[PDB]
Amino acid sequence: TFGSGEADCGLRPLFEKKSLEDKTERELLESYIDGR
Amino acid sequence: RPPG
Amino acid sequence: DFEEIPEEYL
Amino acid sequence: IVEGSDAEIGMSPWQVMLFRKSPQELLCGASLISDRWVLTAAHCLLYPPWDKNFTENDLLVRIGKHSRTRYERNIEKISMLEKIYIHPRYNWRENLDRDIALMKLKKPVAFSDYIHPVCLPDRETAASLLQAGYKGRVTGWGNLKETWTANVGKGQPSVLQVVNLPIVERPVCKDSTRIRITDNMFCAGYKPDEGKRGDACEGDSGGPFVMKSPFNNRWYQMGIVSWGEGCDRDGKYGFYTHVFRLKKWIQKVIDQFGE
Repeated sequence: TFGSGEADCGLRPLFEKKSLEDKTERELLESYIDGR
Repeated sequence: RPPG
Repeated sequence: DFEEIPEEYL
Repeated sequence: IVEGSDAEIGMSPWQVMLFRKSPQELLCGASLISDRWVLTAAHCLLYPPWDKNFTENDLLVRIGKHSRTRYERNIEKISMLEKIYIHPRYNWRENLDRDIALMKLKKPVAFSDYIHPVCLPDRETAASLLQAGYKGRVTGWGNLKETWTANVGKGQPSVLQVVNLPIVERPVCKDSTRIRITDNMFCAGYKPDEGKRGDACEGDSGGPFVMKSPFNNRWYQMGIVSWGEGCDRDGKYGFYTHVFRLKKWIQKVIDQFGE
C-alpha cells in the first residue's frame, strides 16, 4: 500500500515465514557489499 | 519491454 | 498455448 | 526473461499474470501490493503505437501461478479489474516517462503460500538498497530470447523465470542508449567487463524488480519492467520504472481511492 505497503508485506510464507532461503537469495545479499 |  | 480457464472469469 | 532460471514455489508470492480475456493471452507482468491493489507498468494498458488501450473489462489478473500455460486449479487466483489507474504524467509518446499503472480488483484476493504482497520502498529503504552493484530479482513469463528470425527453440518459458541483475550507474545507463533517460527510470544488468547474462524481455514488462532488505528481512519492489533495446544485448541494460520516485502518486490513489 505504502511506505512498506501491506503490514506483513514481503515476508514470503514458504521462505521467510518458514526460515527457508531460496537458491538465489544470498547472491543478492553478497552484492550488498559482503557476507560479513 | 519495448525496444527503441 | 493457454490452457482454458473457467469461462466464469471469462 | 532471458538467461534466468525457473522460479521456485512461493519464491515470489506477489507476481501477477496480466491475462488477456481474448484472444486468451499474457499481457504483461504485474505485482500484488495489497489484497486489492495491483502494480503494473502503465504501457501494458496504454500504448498508442501498438494501439494498446484496454478497458478493465478486457483483462483478468492471475496471481499464484507457477505455470505460464496451465490453469492451476487450486493454487492460482483469477481476478477482475474494478478500476485501472494510469500515471497522469506517463509519456508513452517518448521514452515511456512514468511507466506505472495501478489496478483495483473488484474484490479482495486471498493470501496463500503462493499469494502475498511485496513491500513498497521507504525513502531510507531506497537510499541504501537502490545502489549500483546491488542485485534485484526480475520475474516474469516473457521471452527467453530477444525476438529473432534465426533463433531456434521455444521462446516462451514453461514456468516463471527469475533473473538477478545489479543496479547500474545513471551515467553508464545514460551513455548506453541514445534514448532520453529520466529519474523515473533506472537500469539493471551486467557491465561488459563482467561477461555475464540475463535480462528481462518482451512480455516481462509490468513485472517487479525486487530487492531483499538486510535491514528487516522484507522484499521490496524497486522497479517495474519497462523497456530496452534488444534483450540481453552486449553493452545494453534493462530499464526499470523507479517505484519510489513515483510513490506519492501511488499512495495518493490507493488512499482516496480504496485500501
